[PDB]
Amino acid sequence: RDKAPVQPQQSPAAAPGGTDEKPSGKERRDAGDKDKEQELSEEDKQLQDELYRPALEELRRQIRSSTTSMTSVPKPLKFLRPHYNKRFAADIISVLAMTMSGERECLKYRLVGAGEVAKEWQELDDAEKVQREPLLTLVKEIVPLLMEIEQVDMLEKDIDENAYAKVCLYLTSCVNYVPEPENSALLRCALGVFRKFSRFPEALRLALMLNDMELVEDIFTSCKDVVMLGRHGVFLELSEDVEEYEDLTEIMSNVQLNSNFLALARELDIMEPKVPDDIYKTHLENNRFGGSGSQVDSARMNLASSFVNGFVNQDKLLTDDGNKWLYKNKDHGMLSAAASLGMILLWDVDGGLTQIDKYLYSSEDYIKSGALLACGIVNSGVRNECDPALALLSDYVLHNSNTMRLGSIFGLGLAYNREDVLTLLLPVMGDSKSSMEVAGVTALACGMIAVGSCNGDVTSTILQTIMEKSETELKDTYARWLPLGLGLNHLGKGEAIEAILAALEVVSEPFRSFANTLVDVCAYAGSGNVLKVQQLLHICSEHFDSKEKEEDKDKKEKKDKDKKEAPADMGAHQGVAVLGIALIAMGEEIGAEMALRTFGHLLRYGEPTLRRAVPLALALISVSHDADPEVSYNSIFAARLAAMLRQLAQYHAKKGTLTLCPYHSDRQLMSQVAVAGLLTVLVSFL
Amino acid sequence: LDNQIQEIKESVELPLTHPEYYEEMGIKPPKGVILYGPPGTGKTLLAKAVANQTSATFLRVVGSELIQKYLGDGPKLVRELFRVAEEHAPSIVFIDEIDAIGGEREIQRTMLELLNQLDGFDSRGDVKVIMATNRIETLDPALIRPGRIDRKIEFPLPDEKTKKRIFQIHTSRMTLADDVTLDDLIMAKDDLSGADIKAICTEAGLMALRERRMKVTNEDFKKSKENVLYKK
Repeated sequence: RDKAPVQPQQSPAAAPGGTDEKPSGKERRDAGDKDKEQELSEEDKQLQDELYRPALEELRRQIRSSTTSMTSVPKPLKFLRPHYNKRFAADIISVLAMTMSGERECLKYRLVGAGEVAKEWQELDDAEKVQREPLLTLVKEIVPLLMEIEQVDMLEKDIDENAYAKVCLYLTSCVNYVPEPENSALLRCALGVFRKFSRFPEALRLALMLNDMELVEDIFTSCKDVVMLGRHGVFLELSEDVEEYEDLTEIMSNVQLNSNFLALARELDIMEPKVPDDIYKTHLENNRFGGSGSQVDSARMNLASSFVNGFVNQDKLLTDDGNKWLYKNKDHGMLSAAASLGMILLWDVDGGLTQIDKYLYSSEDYIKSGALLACGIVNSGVRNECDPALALLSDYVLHNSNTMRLGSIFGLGLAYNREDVLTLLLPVMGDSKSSMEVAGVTALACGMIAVGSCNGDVTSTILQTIMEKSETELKDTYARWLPLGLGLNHLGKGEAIEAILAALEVVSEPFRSFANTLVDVCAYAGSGNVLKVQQLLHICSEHFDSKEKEEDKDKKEKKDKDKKEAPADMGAHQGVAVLGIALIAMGEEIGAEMALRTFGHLLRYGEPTLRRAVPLALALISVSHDADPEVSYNSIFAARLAAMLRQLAQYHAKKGTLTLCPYHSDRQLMSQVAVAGLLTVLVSFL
Repeated sequence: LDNQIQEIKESVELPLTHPEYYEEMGIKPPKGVILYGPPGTGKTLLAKAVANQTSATFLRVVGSELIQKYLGDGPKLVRELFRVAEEHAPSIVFIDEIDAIGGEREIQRTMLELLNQLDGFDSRGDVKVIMATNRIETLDPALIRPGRIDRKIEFPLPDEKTKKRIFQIHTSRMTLADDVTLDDLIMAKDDLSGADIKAICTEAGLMALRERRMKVTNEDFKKSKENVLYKK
């Protein structure tokens, strides 16, 4: 109707005219008014006027909320104390209380830092629990613990909407955009509401991000309560880190009440199901042993044939193909080929001793040292191969047991906060052999022992290797692989100030600045901290061309989940390695057409280090489309590094730290073949 | 055309899809099929080319306009199709509205270049090439015996039935009134292909756009029929 009878009602100031006109505006408030509430210019004078004044506050917040304001809107509601499934309730509650309480929670959340916004927040929480439209009231009430009582207050009936929707989009957006300190509340209150709920593997991902020791006990008495079993033991062992399976095996070695998680959970059973079923369900032919094992020659593709042997797999013909194949081989190739029998026998624990026993304590030093390396590769829970290698260890100058220290300290690091192996490692770093891989497998081995620690540590282990690292300024490769294990000990942090402690005590001329930028790389595993992304943009132009390599190489670790922004203009640069940096940033992802599109340009290069570097990620990213780029490499070349690396890529084709270390240590392939003796023992390959 | 679409579906969707009865059978016809139809216009040919877009890479090159629009560079773009079809093979090569022959002597040598180069001279076949044109008699016989060895399909002349069915598919996405009958349309037309009924659809929706209405009364359906009925 027209505003002729009802428009001049705001002019009088009589109390009854307000106490009957305002209920009429409540009856007509189902659509607000006939129009966009153009009465503001006439009713704004009524601000100074003061029985039923909360209803005038309701009209005032209704019109001020109706047209425009950012702070004056919720004042009549915080002064009103609201009192007195419908269209009117959806209007003044849903959108008006959604935007109104949203801007009040934002303005008071950023302004002051009371109970009024908590009571209004719980009232809107209940009213939107009545509205039942998720993820929007949730996504609005994330910023205003409050979220704890919000979830435990809301989670009564709906399990898959709040769990799947809220935990999916809020977990992904929480690791993407939300800072870290709220993810801990996500993990603890999600531990509560998922502790009340079934489908335990989501709480096992809460153990993947939490890295807690009580969660695995509650999920083993709860998975024990609900009797698949060996399959969740398998991806249980895949999900768990180094710490919680040893603490898990000590508390479950204490009780566990059934001995079956002591059977499963600590060795032999994430291998026991696979290998017999792998030999059963899979059938690989012999024309790749014969063909791929036939295009090898010149004693380097022979090393690619030790790669054939160790990383070929059903059929084990090339394993038992006569003899003299290791006798024609070289010394570091004798390490790689002696460890190849370790790679072919990741199963058959009883057969491993009776197969490597021939190569043990033989006439050749590399046969016995690579044999103990094989003993470290074949298993990770036997721990009975230590004594014959550990007893021989002491050499103090050059002797074989330092190479048995390579294969046995590295293989025991693959087998492994121990307190006897590092005390044995004290004369190892104190020895300081000229062989790079001594401190290489020392730092990497103690780091793999120390990955996943509780907010890291600054103990005298890595402090001692920092002081003895800076002791001798020789063979900067030590200054390259020692910060590897340093940053591996830095792994597991959530709030460690070890970047500032190292900023104090590891800073020097550019012989420890690579250690500083390595602690910077491993200390920023990844969260929403774009300040280090613009810091990445600023320090990316540094004159030093190695902190560009690793510090810019951190991109694949940081944004590994939101891979839509990972394609960048790194290939368009003109430095020395940047194309290599993006080339590593491809990694082992499923490799959609855009990644192979980047391999179209990255595949064609003239430098042997980049043409050598491209087939590694080219074949890791694809594990009638696999062997075609290989023939493209045959069209590229037809040096030795590119051929060995492209056959090695044929064999490659056919945040877990176990898959993150081996290649971040592999970023130093541009050296002598001695490093290629440690290239073959990468455990990142599944 | 259910058998005609399941024979091209089973014909070209045997490689790289459902592979347990393709590589173990030892057949491998890496030549594709040749499509042609009296209606043409790419409507049924695109309704059969879309049947392979489910799990595959699609590559649509309509006509030889991009070749005959500049100096006679020749079969170099076809060699580029051989290097992208060799270094990247999921893509079925779909060529529609082949009007190259309609200089001519260079079309014979790029026809011999796609014929010779398409057979897989360097590998055990590499790429499936589905060809689609309007008239099959104008093509030279060099693509018949060496190229086609698997199958080519012919489209029958309905006269009434698939004129009604093609009317149903053209008017499936559009809105037809209750009084708009089909017998007077499939009967009043005398040897009209799919392009003409696509043109009466074009005046139906276009003349409906002229009055900014979404509905077309019978009187506005004949008054709309006058649009292309005068334009054709």
